[PDB]
Amino acid sequence: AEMPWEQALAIPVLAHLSSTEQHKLTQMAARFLQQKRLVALQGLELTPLHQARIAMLFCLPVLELGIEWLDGFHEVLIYPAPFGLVHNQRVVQQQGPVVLNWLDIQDSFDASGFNLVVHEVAHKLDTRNGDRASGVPLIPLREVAGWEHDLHAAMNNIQDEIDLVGESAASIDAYAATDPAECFAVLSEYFFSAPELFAPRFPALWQRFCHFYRQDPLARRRE
Ligand SMILES: [Cl-]
Ligand SMILES: [Cl-]
Ligand SMILES: [Zn+2]
Repeated sequence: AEMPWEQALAIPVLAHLSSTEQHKLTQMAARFLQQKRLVALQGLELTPLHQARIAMLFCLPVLELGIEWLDGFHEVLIYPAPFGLVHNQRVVQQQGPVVLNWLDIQDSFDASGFNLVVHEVAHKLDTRNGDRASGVPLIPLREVAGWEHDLHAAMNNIQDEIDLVGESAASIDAYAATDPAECFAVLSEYFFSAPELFAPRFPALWQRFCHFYRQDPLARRRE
């Protein structure tokens, strides 16, 4: 009968939401499931708990933006397992389904920095204008120059760290230095899953993300 929403919420990435935020996320996730299909492929079977959690992850980055920011897709295709040279090629080609895999979704529940759902949502936010993926989501025109400035500076800063300490030890996943679209998506993963690594390191860009997402995940870890 009922979806197991309360249980669904009990995962690390969602653990610091206020009770208000948890109830609002639950309503949006319920609406998500009304409006979009989660299509499990190749024999994968997703339980109501899994379905509920996946919906809530999709809704997290748009909690204060609204479900209409996810209008760029009708379906989500979920493979059991993973199959990013072709990934980024695909990214910069848009109404297509979001494509995920279950192994990476399960990792997306923890508070590690990695979140494939948030990553893919970020790409949809970047292209919501109908524009090609540029690492810049829908923001006022006067801010674009400054956004791109701060984004590209962060990308070079990530490359500098990779050159100094190596890929394995780098503070932000090295994939962020790939290109601006990937930088936005990877830093969006940190914004929600590991804000403590983002905010101190890129204060100007952090402020821009807070204002764009209308959320402050670091402050939320305070009460
Ligand atoms: Cl269940
Ligand atoms: Cl968090
Ligand atoms: Zn990507």
